[PDB]
Amino acid sequence: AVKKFKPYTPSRRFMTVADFSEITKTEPEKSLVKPLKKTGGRNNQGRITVRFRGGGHKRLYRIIDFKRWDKVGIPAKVAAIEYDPNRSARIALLHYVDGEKRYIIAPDGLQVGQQVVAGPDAPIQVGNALPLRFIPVGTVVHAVELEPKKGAKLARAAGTSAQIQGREGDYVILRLPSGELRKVHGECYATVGAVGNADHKNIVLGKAGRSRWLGRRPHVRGAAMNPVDHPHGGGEGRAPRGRPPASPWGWQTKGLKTRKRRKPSSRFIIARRKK
Amino acid sequence: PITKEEKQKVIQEFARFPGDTGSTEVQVALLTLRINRLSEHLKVHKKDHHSHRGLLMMVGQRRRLLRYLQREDPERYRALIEKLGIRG
RNA sequence: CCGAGGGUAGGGCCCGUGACUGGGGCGAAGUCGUAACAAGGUAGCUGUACCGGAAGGUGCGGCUGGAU
RNA sequence: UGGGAGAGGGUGGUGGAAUUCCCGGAGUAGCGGUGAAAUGCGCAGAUACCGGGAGGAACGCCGAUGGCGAAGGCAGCCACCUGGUCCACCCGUGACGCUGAGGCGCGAAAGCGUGGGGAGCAAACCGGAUUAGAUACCCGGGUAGUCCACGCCCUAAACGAUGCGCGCUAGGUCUCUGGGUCUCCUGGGGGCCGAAGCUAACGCGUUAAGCGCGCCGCCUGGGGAGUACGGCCGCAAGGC
RNA sequence: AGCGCCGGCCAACUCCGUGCCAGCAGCCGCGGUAAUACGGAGGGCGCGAGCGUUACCCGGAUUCACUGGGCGUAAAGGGC
RNA sequence: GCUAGUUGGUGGGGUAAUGGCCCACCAAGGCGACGACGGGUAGCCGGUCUGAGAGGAUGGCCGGCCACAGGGGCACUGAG
RNA sequence: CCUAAGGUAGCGAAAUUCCUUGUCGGGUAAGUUCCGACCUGCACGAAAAGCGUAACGACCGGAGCGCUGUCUCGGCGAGGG
RNA sequence: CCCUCGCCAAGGAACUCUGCAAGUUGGCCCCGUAACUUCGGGAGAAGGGGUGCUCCCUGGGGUGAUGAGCCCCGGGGAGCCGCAGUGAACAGGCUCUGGCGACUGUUUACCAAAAACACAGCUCUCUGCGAACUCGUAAGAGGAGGUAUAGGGAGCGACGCU
RNA sequence: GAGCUAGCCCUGGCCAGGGUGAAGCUGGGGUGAGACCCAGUGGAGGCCCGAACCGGUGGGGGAUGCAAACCCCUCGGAUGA
Ligand SMILES: [Mg+2]
Ligand SMILES: [Mg+2]
Ligand SMILES: [Mg+2]
Ligand SMILES: [Mg+2]
Ligand SMILES: [Mg+2]
Ligand SMILES: [Mg+2]
Ligand SMILES: [Mg+2]
Ligand SMILES: [Mg+2]
Ligand SMILES: [Mg+2]
Ligand SMILES: [Mg+2]
Ligand SMILES: [Mg+2]
Ligand SMILES: [Mg+2]
Ligand SMILES: [Mg+2]
Ligand SMILES: [Mg+2]
Ligand SMILES: [Mg+2]
Ligand SMILES: [Mg+2]
Ligand SMILES: [Mg+2]
Ligand SMILES: [Mg+2]
Ligand SMILES: [Mg+2]
Ligand SMILES: [Mg+2]
Ligand SMILES: [Mg+2]
Ligand SMILES: [Mg+2]
Ligand SMILES: [Mg+2]
Ligand SMILES: [Mg+2]
Ligand SMILES: [Mg+2]
Ligand SMILES: [Mg+2]
Ligand SMILES: [Mg+2]
Ligand SMILES: [Mg+2]
Ligand SMILES: [Mg+2]
Ligand SMILES: [Mg+2]
Ligand SMILES: [Mg+2]
Ligand SMILES: [Mg+2]
Ligand SMILES: [Mg+2]
Ligand SMILES: [Mg+2]
Ligand SMILES: [Mg+2]
Ligand SMILES: [Mg+2]
Ligand SMILES: [Mg+2]
Ligand SMILES: [Mg+2]
Ligand SMILES: [Mg+2]
Ligand SMILES: [Mg+2]
Ligand SMILES: [Mg+2]
Ligand SMILES: [Mg+2]
Ligand SMILES: [Mg+2]
Ligand SMILES: [Mg+2]
Ligand SMILES: [Mg+2]
Ligand SMILES: [Mg+2]
Ligand SMILES: [Mg+2]
Ligand SMILES: [Mg+2]
Ligand SMILES: [Mg+2]
Ligand SMILES: [Mg+2]
Ligand SMILES: [Mg+2]
Ligand SMILES: [Mg+2]
Ligand SMILES: [Mg+2]
Ligand SMILES: [Mg+2]
Ligand SMILES: [Mg+2]
Ligand SMILES: [Mg+2]
Ligand SMILES: [Mg+2]
Ligand SMILES: [Mg+2]
Ligand SMILES: [Mg+2]
Ligand SMILES: [Mg+2]
Ligand SMILES: [Mg+2]
Ligand SMILES: [Mg+2]
Ligand SMILES: [Mg+2]
Ligand SMILES: [Mg+2]
Ligand SMILES: [Mg+2]
Ligand SMILES: [Mg+2]
Ligand SMILES: [Mg+2]
Ligand SMILES: [Mg+2]
Ligand SMILES: [Mg+2]
Ligand SMILES: [Mg+2]
Ligand SMILES: [Mg+2]
Ligand SMILES: [Mg+2]
Ligand SMILES: [Mg+2]
Ligand SMILES: [Mg+2]
Ligand SMILES: [Mg+2]
Ligand SMILES: [Mg+2]
Ligand SMILES: [Mg+2]
Ligand SMILES: [Mg+2]
Ligand SMILES: [Mg+2]
Ligand SMILES: [Mg+2]
Ligand SMILES: [Mg+2]
Ligand SMILES: [Mg+2]
Ligand SMILES: [Mg+2]
Ligand SMILES: [Mg+2]
Ligand SMILES: [Mg+2]
Ligand SMILES: [Mg+2]
Ligand SMILES: [Mg+2]
Ligand SMILES: [Mg+2]
Ligand SMILES: [Mg+2]
Ligand SMILES: [Mg+2]
Ligand SMILES: [Mg+2]
Ligand SMILES: [Mg+2]
Ligand SMILES: [Mg+2]
Ligand SMILES: [Mg+2]
Ligand SMILES: [Mg+2]
Ligand SMILES: [Mg+2]
Ligand SMILES: [Mg+2]
Ligand SMILES: [Mg+2]
Ligand SMILES: [Mg+2]
Ligand SMILES: [Mg+2]
Ligand SMILES: [Mg+2]
Ligand SMILES: [Mg+2]
Ligand SMILES: [Mg+2]
Ligand SMILES: [Mg+2]
Ligand SMILES: [Mg+2]
Ligand SMILES: [Mg+2]
Ligand SMILES: [Mg+2]
Ligand SMILES: [Mg+2]
Ligand SMILES: [Mg+2]
Ligand SMILES: [Mg+2]
Ligand SMILES: [Mg+2]
Ligand SMILES: [Mg+2]
Ligand SMILES: [Mg+2]
Ligand SMILES: [Mg+2]
Ligand SMILES: [Mg+2]
Ligand SMILES: [Mg+2]
Ligand SMILES: [Mg+2]
Ligand SMILES: [Mg+2]
Ligand SMILES: [Mg+2]
Ligand SMILES: [Mg+2]
Ligand SMILES: [Mg+2]
Ligand SMILES: [Mg+2]
Ligand SMILES: [Mg+2]
Ligand SMILES: [Mg+2]
Ligand SMILES: [Mg+2]
Ligand SMILES: [Mg+2]
Ligand SMILES: [Mg+2]
Ligand SMILES: [Mg+2]
Ligand SMILES: [Mg+2]
Ligand SMILES: [Mg+2]
Ligand SMILES: [Mg+2]
Ligand SMILES: [Mg+2]
Ligand SMILES: [Mg+2]
Ligand SMILES: [Mg+2]
Ligand SMILES: [Mg+2]
Ligand SMILES: [Mg+2]
Ligand SMILES: [Mg+2]
Ligand SMILES: [Mg+2]
Ligand SMILES: [Mg+2]
Ligand SMILES: [Mg+2]
Ligand SMILES: [Mg+2]
Ligand SMILES: [Mg+2]
Ligand SMILES: [Mg+2]
Ligand SMILES: [Mg+2]
Ligand SMILES: [Mg+2]
Ligand SMILES: [Mg+2]
Ligand SMILES: [Mg+2]
Ligand SMILES: [Mg+2]
Ligand SMILES: [Mg+2]
Ligand SMILES: [Mg+2]
Ligand SMILES: [Mg+2]
Ligand SMILES: [Mg+2]
Ligand SMILES: [Mg+2]
Ligand SMILES: [Mg+2]
Ligand SMILES: [Mg+2]
Ligand SMILES: [Mg+2]
Ligand SMILES: [Mg+2]
Ligand SMILES: [Mg+2]
Ligand SMILES: [Mg+2]
Ligand SMILES: [Mg+2]
Ligand SMILES: [Mg+2]
Ligand SMILES: [Mg+2]
Ligand SMILES: [Mg+2]
Ligand SMILES: [Mg+2]
Ligand SMILES: [Mg+2]
Ligand SMILES: [Mg+2]
Ligand SMILES: [Mg+2]
Ligand SMILES: [Mg+2]
Ligand SMILES: [Mg+2]
Ligand SMILES: [Mg+2]
Ligand SMILES: [Mg+2]
Ligand SMILES: [Mg+2]
Ligand SMILES: [Mg+2]
Ligand SMILES: [Mg+2]
Ligand SMILES: [Mg+2]
Ligand SMILES: [Mg+2]
Ligand SMILES: [Mg+2]
Ligand SMILES: [Mg+2]
Ligand SMILES: [Mg+2]
Ligand SMILES: [Mg+2]
Ligand SMILES: [Mg+2]
Ligand SMILES: [Mg+2]
Ligand SMILES: [Mg+2]
Ligand SMILES: [Mg+2]
Ligand SMILES: [Mg+2]
Ligand SMILES: [Mg+2]
Ligand SMILES: [Mg+2]
Ligand SMILES: [Mg+2]
Ligand SMILES: [Mg+2]
Ligand SMILES: [Mg+2]
Ligand SMILES: [Mg+2]
Ligand SMILES: [Mg+2]
Ligand SMILES: [Mg+2]
Ligand SMILES: [Mg+2]
Ligand SMILES: [Mg+2]
Ligand SMILES: [Mg+2]
Ligand SMILES: [Mg+2]
Ligand SMILES: [Mg+2]
Ligand SMILES: [Mg+2]
Ligand SMILES: [Mg+2]
Ligand SMILES: [Mg+2]
Ligand SMILES: [Mg+2]
Ligand SMILES: [Mg+2]
Ligand SMILES: [Mg+2]
Ligand SMILES: [Mg+2]
Ligand SMILES: [Mg+2]
Ligand SMILES: [Mg+2]
Ligand SMILES: [Mg+2]
Ligand SMILES: [Mg+2]
Ligand SMILES: [Mg+2]
Ligand SMILES: [Mg+2]
Ligand SMILES: [Mg+2]
Ligand SMILES: [Mg+2]
Ligand SMILES: [Mg+2]
Ligand SMILES: [Mg+2]
Ligand SMILES: [Mg+2]
Ligand SMILES: [Mg+2]
Ligand SMILES: [Mg+2]
Ligand SMILES: [Mg+2]
Ligand SMILES: [Mg+2]
Ligand SMILES: [Mg+2]
Ligand SMILES: [Mg+2]
Ligand SMILES: [Mg+2]
Ligand SMILES: [Mg+2]
Ligand SMILES: [Mg+2]
Ligand SMILES: [Mg+2]
Ligand SMILES: [Mg+2]
Ligand SMILES: [Mg+2]
Ligand SMILES: [Mg+2]
Ligand SMILES: [Mg+2]
Ligand SMILES: [Mg+2]
Ligand SMILES: [Mg+2]
Ligand SMILES: [Mg+2]
Ligand SMILES: [Mg+2]
Ligand SMILES: [Mg+2]
Ligand SMILES: [Mg+2]
Ligand SMILES: [Mg+2]
Ligand SMILES: [Mg+2]
Ligand SMILES: [Mg+2]
Ligand SMILES: [Mg+2]
Ligand SMILES: [Mg+2]
Ligand SMILES: [Mg+2]
Ligand SMILES: [Mg+2]
Ligand SMILES: [Mg+2]
Ligand SMILES: [Mg+2]
Ligand SMILES: [Mg+2]
Ligand SMILES: [Mg+2]
Ligand SMILES: [Mg+2]
Ligand SMILES: [Mg+2]
Ligand SMILES: [Mg+2]
Ligand SMILES: [Mg+2]
Ligand SMILES: [Mg+2]
Ligand SMILES: [Mg+2]
Ligand SMILES: [Mg+2]
Ligand SMILES: [Mg+2]
Ligand SMILES: [Mg+2]
Ligand SMILES: [Mg+2]
Ligand SMILES: [Mg+2]
Ligand SMILES: [Mg+2]
Ligand SMILES: [Mg+2]
Ligand SMILES: [Mg+2]
Ligand SMILES: [Mg+2]
Ligand SMILES: [Mg+2]
Ligand SMILES: [Mg+2]
Ligand SMILES: [Mg+2]
Ligand SMILES: [Mg+2]
Ligand SMILES: [Mg+2]
Ligand SMILES: [Mg+2]
Ligand SMILES: [Mg+2]
Ligand SMILES: [Mg+2]
Ligand SMILES: [Mg+2]
Ligand SMILES: [Mg+2]
Ligand SMILES: [Mg+2]
Ligand SMILES: [Mg+2]
Ligand SMILES: [Mg+2]
Ligand SMILES: [Mg+2]
Repeated sequence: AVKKFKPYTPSRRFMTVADFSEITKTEPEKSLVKPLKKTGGRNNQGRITVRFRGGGHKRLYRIIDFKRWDKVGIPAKVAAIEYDPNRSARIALLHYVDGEKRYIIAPDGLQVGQQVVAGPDAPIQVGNALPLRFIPVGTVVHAVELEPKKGAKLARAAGTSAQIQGREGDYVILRLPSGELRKVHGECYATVGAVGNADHKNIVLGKAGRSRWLGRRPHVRGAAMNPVDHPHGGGEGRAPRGRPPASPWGWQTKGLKTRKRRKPSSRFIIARRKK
Repeated sequence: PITKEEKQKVIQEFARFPGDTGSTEVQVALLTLRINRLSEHLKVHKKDHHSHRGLLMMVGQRRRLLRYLQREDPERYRALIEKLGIRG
């Protein structure tokens, strides 16, 4: 449930904020944080390589457990659910009966106080992680590894999930958040349930200022530039595109497919995304 | 639903005399019982409009009795709605 | 002090009027088609929506005040 | 108190048939469609056939002149939550009743907002026919929408064109569902035909449109017009 | 001694002129070459120092119905 | 929906006399779907006209009461 | 006749209109500007978005009130030159 | 004659491309405030009244101690003086109505601050992760210790109706 | 050559005073429960007025300058992009 404001400024009229209701603890675990070194979109040569980035709020990185198969059989109690400035999902503090503490991304419906566990023998319940091959066909899942032991790569954003569609030998067939149909190795771990904070996508930033807080600097149109700068630059007065709509670097930007043709994963992708 | 036992307990608690069933206080109390149970139901099932009609009818029914009871004996009225925490 | 009224300012209601514009009623000696009354030649009517020179059409749902 | 029937409502699950699409197989010269056609689809392998998969929507038979609900309306099956209602006992209360301007709630479809979903169907739209023409009817396509959640909209041939309650005034017959002592009787529904009576007639007739009482709503020649203006409501459409 | 009227309502009829023209008209309606309905005439009816017309009020209007009306299909039951 | 002399109180002023009639302070009241407030129209009655009555319409002439005296305010004189 | 198909809703003498100071209406004693209209739109029109829109603007128009050496129309005075 | 400044009879925008410039207004307290509106606003709308000093009476608060003293915030009477009481200095002129841009922001350092750029927001499109894309001969980096509710590119630019 | 300027990164610092008065919370009212209304509390915001500070709107001056961009008056932002 996103929170609205009365129009007591021109911006509060449209601004909405997350309600932060699932959040039970407002300070991160000190042993699980490290500084997030801001880049401003610059690489190691000092060059901008992603435009319009920088100037957002300072953030600490929360170490997230994207393995789980790390501690098979060892149950953990869900100690808290917290805010993570570095991702859209919320995060859940686990207290393992081990005494070890780690974060996972909070699934939809996860309750503080509840217990979760990882392994081939884990119950099929929200927050538990199992290799894909032991998760029942049809169950929706998240934080999916792409290759065994390489860590969760798939369905991590707020509200997302993948669905197990079937099995074929060593592999299982997933419907990814994008609607892409794909084989993923059966030994890949996944966590049952969908990622929480599903209302994330209903947030209305409301004002330019809010984008700046997030480290997103103003984006300037190619049409607003000059020919030195951009294919769309120039023209007296306003100008239509006057050529196929292009990137600053000249490649076409309406439809031109860009995934590499002879890519080895093509053997594993059953059907390209929808919509 | 609401069990035979629970109903008995309410009845005996508001019965004016040993065998008393159907007196005003017993009626109001039985209705007060159903009303509160339905209210809870409707809090979860906001979309059950048809049962809500039932609620209105019960509320209506209790209202008339309490006017009557308060007409007859203000003392038993004040003590009954207090014993049930009803006015508002 | 109050005070007829006068003055400054700002509101409310009503009437007359206005380039132009909307549809309505009547006229009928015209143009276009023929929507309804018969199964009226696509049964009709209907609330809504979208559409068409026009009467009107089609969708969705409803009524019989529908012929066989 | 003890029972009964039921597509009454809400929530969570779950089953099979069929359509479409995708994959594999097999196969060839058409398929589809109509009044007859054409557009369309098809040798870049369609249609028809078999196996696999995905997905949405609706629930065949049962099914009825049937049941339930105040109305709108409600139909695979399971569970939970929940409303109305009928019967028998005649146990308790002791006129606690009827109606009901305002108010409040509900309110088919279409429509709207945010988000999902999208198989089939299908406004708009495109094409083929038909025809004198055919912004239609028919045919081939096709987007909203149709579906889900939440919030709005508040209309209708929202009809029985018949407000609610009570009492009274032949019966015959079919049916649903209770209780008898089970022939049949008696309750409560749903039909049909009819006593008296009503009615302009058509028709109505113990489910009254008969005979009475209570209260509410409403009409006062046709068009102009459910229009204008004002007000109130709505995001808009537009409603009152 | 005059004024209205003489198709029906509504009491009082014929000839000519006109020919959907000129005109009449309260409602229904009259007039297209044999018009009791237009215009004149003769005659008739009704009132008479008045007669007709316009306006308005009540009546006829049980057509706002208390006396004394209605709402299935005529206008009329509120979607519940 | 209306209301700040507004509704009530205390005390004065004023009158022939009651009263917020007027003033000062105190209190927060007064009125409204049995229609306040606002808009429009109107002097009211005995009567008059009509009508079977009920009712409808009307209030000139005569009688009674009210209000006004070019528009508006004001007091003086006086039993008034 | 032609075309791939012939501009829909909305707007329009417009930050777009050549003819042009179009015509009509308003405001003014007088209005090439301004506002409202009309539409034969030289040469609007739907995300180089179309038409609107409360609030906002050291943006650019038009009008009025207040007040003035802006002006009629100029005079005197001060200080720094 | 120039600059900066002060005053001006009567008039009061007749000036001029344009009220340019300069007047007016100006703080606080009180009264009061329209269209329209996204119900926030518009609003300091507009407009108007008060404002110094003296004496008398009085209400609360802070520090004390509950009191004096000190300090703070009031109220009610009666008076005095001047042309004038925010007596000097600092301190909005206002209204009606169009165009454009939703808005706060940003810009041609040094002739353009704007209607231009940006902007929340809308849509198309690419990208299954050793992502796409960018920099680099490469290694390596950014993207991102992110994972389709995410990231890149493009256009449009709140919102309403489309 | 980034001791000017543009962007970003790391770490510090600054923003008088006044105004408006969002959510929430409490109490009251309201209801079957609600929605909601009222009061108090509260102290939000690319909110308002205005110094520092950041600017550079209009005019005037300056124009072999005080100055190779300054001066006066006026004016924008001033808890935020
Ligand atoms: Mg939440
Ligand atoms: Mg809110
Ligand atoms: Mg908001
Ligand atoms: Mg708020
Ligand atoms: Mg705003
Ligand atoms: Mg929040
Ligand atoms: Mg949360
Ligand atoms: Mg912290
Ligand atoms: Mg550390
Ligand atoms: Mg350490
Ligand atoms: Mg890090
Ligand atoms: Mg980093
Ligand atoms: Mg380095
Ligand atoms: Mg380097
Ligand atoms: Mg270098
Ligand atoms: Mg980039
Ligand atoms: Mg960057
Ligand atoms: Mg988070
Ligand atoms: Mg969020
Ligand atoms: Mg958003
Ligand atoms: Mg941030
Ligand atoms: Mg962005
Ligand atoms: Mg941009
Ligand atoms: Mg440019
Ligand atoms: Mg360059
Ligand atoms: Mg070059
Ligand atoms: Mg180029
Ligand atoms: Mg170009
Ligand atoms: Mg160009
Ligand atoms: Mg350009
Ligand atoms: Mg151009
Ligand atoms: Mg340009
Ligand atoms: Mg340009
Ligand atoms: Mg531009
Ligand atoms: Mg273009
Ligand atoms: Mg071009
Ligand atoms: Mg081109
Ligand atoms: Mg490339
Ligand atoms: Mg792979
Ligand atoms: Mg009951
Ligand atoms: Mg009561
Ligand atoms: Mg006066
Ligand atoms: Mg006066
Ligand atoms: Mg005078
Ligand atoms: Mg006309
Ligand atoms: Mg038809
Ligand atoms: Mg026909
Ligand atoms: Mg037909
Ligand atoms: Mg229709
Ligand atoms: Mg049309
Ligand atoms: Mg045409
Ligand atoms: Mg059509
Ligand atoms: Mg139909
Ligand atoms: Mg129906
Ligand atoms: Mg029982
Ligand atoms: Mg095949
Ligand atoms: Mg098959
Ligand atoms: Mg059947
Ligand atoms: Mg039936
Ligand atoms: Mg029934
Ligand atoms: Mg008994
Ligand atoms: Mg007894
Ligand atoms: Mg009602
Ligand atoms: Mg509805
Ligand atoms: Mg619907
Ligand atoms: Mg719909
Ligand atoms: Mg829509
Ligand atoms: Mg929808
Ligand atoms: Mg929309
Ligand atoms: Mg949708
Ligand atoms: Mg589809
Ligand atoms: Mg066609
Ligand atoms: Mg044809
Ligand atoms: Mg033709
Ligand atoms: Mg066709
Ligand atoms: Mg079709
Ligand atoms: Mg089809
Ligand atoms: Mg559409
Ligand atoms: Mg839509
Ligand atoms: Mg639409
Ligand atoms: Mg709904
Ligand atoms: Mg209604
Ligand atoms: Mg029916
Ligand atoms: Mg019925
Ligand atoms: Mg009806
Ligand atoms: Mg009724
Ligand atoms: Mg039986
Ligand atoms: Mg039986
Ligand atoms: Mg029966
Ligand atoms: Mg019968
Ligand atoms: Mg008979
Ligand atoms: Mg009768
Ligand atoms: Mg009988
Ligand atoms: Mg019978
Ligand atoms: Mg019945
Ligand atoms: Mg009848
Ligand atoms: Mg009429
Ligand atoms: Mg209407
Ligand atoms: Mg209508
Ligand atoms: Mg209106
Ligand atoms: Mg109606
Ligand atoms: Mg006569
Ligand atoms: Mg004759
Ligand atoms: Mg007679
Ligand atoms: Mg006769
Ligand atoms: Mg003649
Ligand atoms: Mg005559
Ligand atoms: Mg003849
Ligand atoms: Mg003759
Ligand atoms: Mg005659
Ligand atoms: Mg004659
Ligand atoms: Mg005589
Ligand atoms: Mg009469
Ligand atoms: Mg009468
Ligand atoms: Mg009667
Ligand atoms: Mg009648
Ligand atoms: Mg009746
Ligand atoms: Mg009718
Ligand atoms: Mg009915
Ligand atoms: Mg007294
Ligand atoms: Mg006297
Ligand atoms: Mg008084
Ligand atoms: Mg007083
Ligand atoms: Mg007082
Ligand atoms: Mg009345
Ligand atoms: Mg008058
Ligand atoms: Mg008068
Ligand atoms: Mg009579
Ligand atoms: Mg009179
Ligand atoms: Mg008279
Ligand atoms: Mg008299
Ligand atoms: Mg007078
Ligand atoms: Mg006088
Ligand atoms: Mg006179
Ligand atoms: Mg006089
Ligand atoms: Mg054109
Ligand atoms: Mg078109
Ligand atoms: Mg024009
Ligand atoms: Mg002109
Ligand atoms: Mg224009
Ligand atoms: Mg042009
Ligand atoms: Mg030219
Ligand atoms: Mg021109
Ligand atoms: Mg010109
Ligand atoms: Mg001119
Ligand atoms: Mg003139
Ligand atoms: Mg003129
Ligand atoms: Mg002119
Ligand atoms: Mg001009
Ligand atoms: Mg100009
Ligand atoms: Mg104009
Ligand atoms: Mg022209
Ligand atoms: Mg253009
Ligand atoms: Mg462009
Ligand atoms: Mg443009
Ligand atoms: Mg375009
Ligand atoms: Mg634009
Ligand atoms: Mg415009
Ligand atoms: Mg505007
Ligand atoms: Mg601005
Ligand atoms: Mg500006
Ligand atoms: Mg002036
Ligand atoms: Mg001078
Ligand atoms: Mg001099
Ligand atoms: Mg001097
Ligand atoms: Mg001098
Ligand atoms: Mg000197
Ligand atoms: Mg000198
Ligand atoms: Mg000086
Ligand atoms: Mg002077
Ligand atoms: Mg003077
Ligand atoms: Mg002047
Ligand atoms: Mg003057
Ligand atoms: Mg001049
Ligand atoms: Mg001149
Ligand atoms: Mg000017
Ligand atoms: Mg100026
Ligand atoms: Mg001044
Ligand atoms: Mg000042
Ligand atoms: Mg000034
Ligand atoms: Mg105004
Ligand atoms: Mg304005
Ligand atoms: Mg407002
Ligand atoms: Mg605002
Ligand atoms: Mg002021
Ligand atoms: Mg204003
Ligand atoms: Mg003042
Ligand atoms: Mg004084
Ligand atoms: Mg002083
Ligand atoms: Mg003094
Ligand atoms: Mg101290
Ligand atoms: Mg003290
Ligand atoms: Mg004074
Ligand atoms: Mg002052
Ligand atoms: Mg002075
Ligand atoms: Mg000074
Ligand atoms: Mg001075
Ligand atoms: Mg100021
Ligand atoms: Mg000025
Ligand atoms: Mg204005
Ligand atoms: Mg302006
Ligand atoms: Mg305009
Ligand atoms: Mg203009
Ligand atoms: Mg604009
Ligand atoms: Mg701007
Ligand atoms: Mg701009
Ligand atoms: Mg806008
Ligand atoms: Mg914008
Ligand atoms: Mg716009
Ligand atoms: Mg802006
Ligand atoms: Mg700012
Ligand atoms: Mg600005
Ligand atoms: Mg700006
Ligand atoms: Mg330059
Ligand atoms: Mg510059
Ligand atoms: Mg330079
Ligand atoms: Mg330069
Ligand atoms: Mg330069
Ligand atoms: Mg300059
Ligand atoms: Mg500039
Ligand atoms: Mg500016
Ligand atoms: Mg400049
Ligand atoms: Mg722009
Ligand atoms: Mg720019
Ligand atoms: Mg821009
Ligand atoms: Mg948009
Ligand atoms: Mg969206
Ligand atoms: Mg690469
Ligand atoms: Mg490169
Ligand atoms: Mg390279
Ligand atoms: Mg690397
Ligand atoms: Mg990397
Ligand atoms: Mg990286
Ligand atoms: Mg990294
Ligand atoms: Mg990422
Ligand atoms: Mg822009
Ligand atoms: Mg643009
Ligand atoms: Mg609007
Ligand atoms: Mg630097
Ligand atoms: Mg620097
Ligand atoms: Mg720091
Ligand atoms: Mg700092
Ligand atoms: Mg300092
Ligand atoms: Mg500051
Ligand atoms: Mg401040
Ligand atoms: Mg401060
Ligand atoms: Mg402050
Ligand atoms: Mg406050
Ligand atoms: Mg709080
Ligand atoms: Mg509050
Ligand atoms: Mg504040
Ligand atoms: Mg405060
Ligand atoms: Mg600010
Ligand atoms: Mg501020
Ligand atoms: Mg400010
Ligand atoms: Mg700076
Ligand atoms: Mg500086
Ligand atoms: Mg500077
Ligand atoms: Mg600058
Ligand atoms: Mg300057
Ligand atoms: Mg100036
Ligand atoms: Mg300057
Ligand atoms: Mg000067
Ligand atoms: Mg200069
Ligand atoms: Mg100069
Ligand atoms: Mg220079
Ligand atoms: Mg300076
Ligand atoms: Mg200066
Ligand atoms: Mg200033
Ligand atoms: Mg300043
Ligand atoms: Mg300012
Ligand atoms: Mg500002
Ligand atoms: Mg400021
Ligand atoms: Mg400040
Ligand atoms: Mg700011
Ligand atoms: Mg900051």
